[PDB]
Amino acid sequence: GPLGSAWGNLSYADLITKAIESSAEKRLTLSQIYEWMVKSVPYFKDKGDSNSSAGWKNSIRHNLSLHSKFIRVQNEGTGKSSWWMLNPEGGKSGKSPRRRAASMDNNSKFAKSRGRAAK
Repeated sequence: GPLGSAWGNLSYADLITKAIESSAEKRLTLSQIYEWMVKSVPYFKDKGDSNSSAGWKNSIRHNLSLHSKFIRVQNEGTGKSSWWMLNPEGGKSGKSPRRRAASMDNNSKFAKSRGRAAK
């Protein structure tokens, strides 16, 4: 029959869900879900334009607002970016791997000051 590659057609809800599942914490903020789609789906990568973002981001927010499987967690303090995750009882648990991150460097060596060059 037809189709022999890819996932066929994953809905917005499925992609949002996969982003959350892909996270080690099983929860993601809206910005993280956006980044996951840009890196995971070439369609959303191509549509990553600033103006296109209007419909891009609104559709995710609409799907999240259905709340059938999506739940929302407050954050530890800087709660402007709430967490979005899957209902845990409304699913099964799993574990996503982790990897190394961060680095450290420095671009300074001396201070700059001058004065008292007189008697």
